[PDB]
Amino acid sequence: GYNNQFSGRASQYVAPGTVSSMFSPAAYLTELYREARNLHASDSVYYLDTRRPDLKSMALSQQNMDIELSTLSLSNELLLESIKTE
Amino acid sequence: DAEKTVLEKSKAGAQSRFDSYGKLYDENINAGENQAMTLRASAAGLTTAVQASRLAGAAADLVPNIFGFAGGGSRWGAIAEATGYVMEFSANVMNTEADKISQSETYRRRRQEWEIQRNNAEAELKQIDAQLKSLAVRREAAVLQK
Amino acid sequence: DAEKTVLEKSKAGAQSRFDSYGKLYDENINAGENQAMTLRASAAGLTT
Amino acid sequence: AVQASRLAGAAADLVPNIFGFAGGGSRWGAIAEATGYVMEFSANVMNTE
Amino acid sequence: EQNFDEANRWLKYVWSPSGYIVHGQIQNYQWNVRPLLEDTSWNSDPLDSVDPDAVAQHDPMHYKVSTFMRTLDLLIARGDHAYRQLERDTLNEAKMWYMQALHLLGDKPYLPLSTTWSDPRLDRAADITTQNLTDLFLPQINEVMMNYWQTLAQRVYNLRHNLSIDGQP
Amino acid sequence: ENANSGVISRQFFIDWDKYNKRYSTWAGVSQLVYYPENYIDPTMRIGQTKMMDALLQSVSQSQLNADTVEDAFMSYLTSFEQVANLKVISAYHDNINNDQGLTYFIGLSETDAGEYYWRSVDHSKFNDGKFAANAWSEWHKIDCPI
Amino acid sequence: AAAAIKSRDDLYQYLLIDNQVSAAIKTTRIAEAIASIQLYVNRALENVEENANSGVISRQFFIDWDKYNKRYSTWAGVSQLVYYPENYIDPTMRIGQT
Amino acid sequence: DQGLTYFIGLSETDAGEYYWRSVDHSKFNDGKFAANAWSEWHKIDCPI
Amino acid sequence: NGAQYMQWQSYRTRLNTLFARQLVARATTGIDTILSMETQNIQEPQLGK
Amino acid sequence: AHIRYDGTWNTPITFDVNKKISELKLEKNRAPGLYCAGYQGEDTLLVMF
Repeated sequence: GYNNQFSGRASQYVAPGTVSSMFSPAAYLTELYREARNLHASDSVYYLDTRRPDLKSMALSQQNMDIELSTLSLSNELLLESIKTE
Repeated sequence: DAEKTVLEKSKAGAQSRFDSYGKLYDENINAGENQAMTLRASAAGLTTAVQASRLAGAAADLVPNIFGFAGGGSRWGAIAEATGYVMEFSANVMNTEADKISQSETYRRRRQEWEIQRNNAEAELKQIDAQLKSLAVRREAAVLQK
Repeated sequence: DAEKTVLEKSKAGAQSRFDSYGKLYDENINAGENQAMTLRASAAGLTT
Repeated sequence: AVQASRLAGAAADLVPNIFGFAGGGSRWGAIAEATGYVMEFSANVMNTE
Repeated sequence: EQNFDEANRWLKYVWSPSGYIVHGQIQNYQWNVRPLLEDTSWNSDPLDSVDPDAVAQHDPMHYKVSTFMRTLDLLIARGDHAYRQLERDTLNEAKMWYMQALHLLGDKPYLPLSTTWSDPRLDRAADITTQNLTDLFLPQINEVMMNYWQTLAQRVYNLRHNLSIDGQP
Repeated sequence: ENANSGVISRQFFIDWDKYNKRYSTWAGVSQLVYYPENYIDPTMRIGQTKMMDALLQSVSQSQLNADTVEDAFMSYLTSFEQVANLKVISAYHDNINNDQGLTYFIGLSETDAGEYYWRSVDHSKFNDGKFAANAWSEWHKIDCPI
Repeated sequence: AAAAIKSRDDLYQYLLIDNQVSAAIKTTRIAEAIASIQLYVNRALENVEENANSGVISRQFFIDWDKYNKRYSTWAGVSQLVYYPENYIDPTMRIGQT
Repeated sequence: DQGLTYFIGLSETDAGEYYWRSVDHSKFNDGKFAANAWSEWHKIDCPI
Repeated sequence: NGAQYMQWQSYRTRLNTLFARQLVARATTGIDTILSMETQNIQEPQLGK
Repeated sequence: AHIRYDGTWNTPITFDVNKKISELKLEKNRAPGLYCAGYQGEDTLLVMF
């Protein structure tokens, strides 16, 4: 059948839409972040790591891809935790 | 009972619309419509024949045809004339062969509109039967009131 | 209940009309219609 | 009718039409020209019909 | 144009699972095109090109999949054409058409959801993949091929359960 | 205020507006690279020969029969045979050194009032003693008279 | 065990009988036998089963398979078109037409 | 005994038209050529 | 033998192909023979010595 | 001239025979005997006057 003749270009495939796939939006986040993290110098206030420090510590997980949290709660969590910081 | 007759009149009209549209769909292209397609497409196949004919006439024209104390007489422009004629015919054949495709797609869109009409008639026919079922319940309700 | 059946019959017909027309809209120009456009426009380029 | 007319003109054209100390003058290509014209008209008649 | 019988032979020219018979003798080869018959496994690296046809020309193992996929498309189209005719005899032709494409696809591959992928940090996944994504993200199975198994299994599910093709009982 | 000009010059930000700014476009590009078969359409293809474009629009119609497609294949085979029988006359090499550059060939079809086709090949793509298939270019008809 | 039957679909492919089918569907015995034979032949021709007799496959019946003999209606139409030409004779279109 | 025979025929016209016809000898048997062995005349497009 | 080729130093590359001139025999029996496997194994005459 | 796969005819290719006919001391207005054959194995047309 198909697998007995067209398999074996990869050692280990993964399911459509899983977090571990190279077409997943997590893979797009990582590939995009690699290039974006350098657009400004570290000392600049516009540096991404300075501007969004929690993004650099973001976990890549099926959890962070599946759970449709409210955005406004995430903006509150970010402003609240920085206010509790300052 | 008279209302029932009214509903079965509406059903017979819906059935005549449904089957007539189906008769237009199953035989979407008749023996005449496709005859035009074959005839129109046959005109598209003459481009290689005319191209060969004109090139042959051009080549056969360059040989001299006056002789004696006067020589020459051949048409040096014959090759450019033949290339012009074959290019002239190319636009005509591309027009004929495109109009064939446009007619094809016109018939295809017409058949799709017969799906819209046939499905509309089938749905109206189907809802009429349930209307009759409701009026049968209502009619025997009036019997129970009697 | 029979009137409900009548209304759901009318709904299925409306749905078949809506989706069929949407199927005509999203693929407005098929592979044949644009083929005629390309063929017709190719005749316009022979003037030079 | 047009096919006969063009073939007749082609055949009537191959005869020489200059004479004296200079000869010839006939159009050797006339038969290919007539075959081209009749093929040209064939597409037009298939379109009309 | 729903001329399935002529489409089967024309598509059978490039590739036919039944085989090829020449001068009454069955032929050993399976694919009729020499560069498809000879290219039996993908290149060590693909062509990097945003044209699917140049990359398939560089690795004509891809054209084999494209032919296989158009064979499945033909078989499913013939099954669906039989299915949309609801009499008893024709529905068994719909079943044998789908079964014909079913064994052609073969065993749907099992894919375990438990994997070695470690939920890594974006910083770390980026540093890992910064060299020179396959360093950390795995290739997924073709969603179109998966979709063929999904549509065939659902269609046979309807044929087994006396539904119609749209699921209407 | 000021992005790093070295980082902006990267291919990722050259491809930004076209592919990488939108996730769907990036995914489509990555699958089109890794899974060519999904996006391969036999109807239209880049670098398509003019006779295959004659073929597609000739066969593209509502009604297809065995005789119609057979005749279309015969016309296509006629075009292919005509473009394959032509012979090269002369050539020119675009570069001072034979190692790089392009070479342009001129070929005559087997017809009395000949048709001249020009073909170009690339020497840079040639390597390992074998010319790359994509290096060669298809023959192009020369419209002017020769 | 020589047949590596593991699942109910494997049993359907082997015994040529659909066991996962619901009781609603009813078919005649002869037609069901025809379906089983057609499935077996289709499995053999695609060499899904290990090795069909190459002499038997080379027979005209399996050359005509996809075209005529795989479907009962096509076979009946061919056999009547051979035995009853007048039914399928159309004066409008004819092979070898001048 | 075997093979085909190709014939050339001229129509009764001044600028003549030439038609080529082919017959099959294999189908010929019992002293009579089979009707289906003969082929219809085909017009020759080039000038002769 | 009919092969045209371009030569530079040790390297020779073919220019024309005699496939279409050998194909006519295959075409006499029609489409099923044009697309067959042995048709794709028509030989090219060798180029040079 | 020859037929094509689509059933059209290629352009006729001229061959100069004036020497060969002048070698045949023909009677006036007599057509030279023309002999044509295809050849077994070797692809040549034998043309003889």
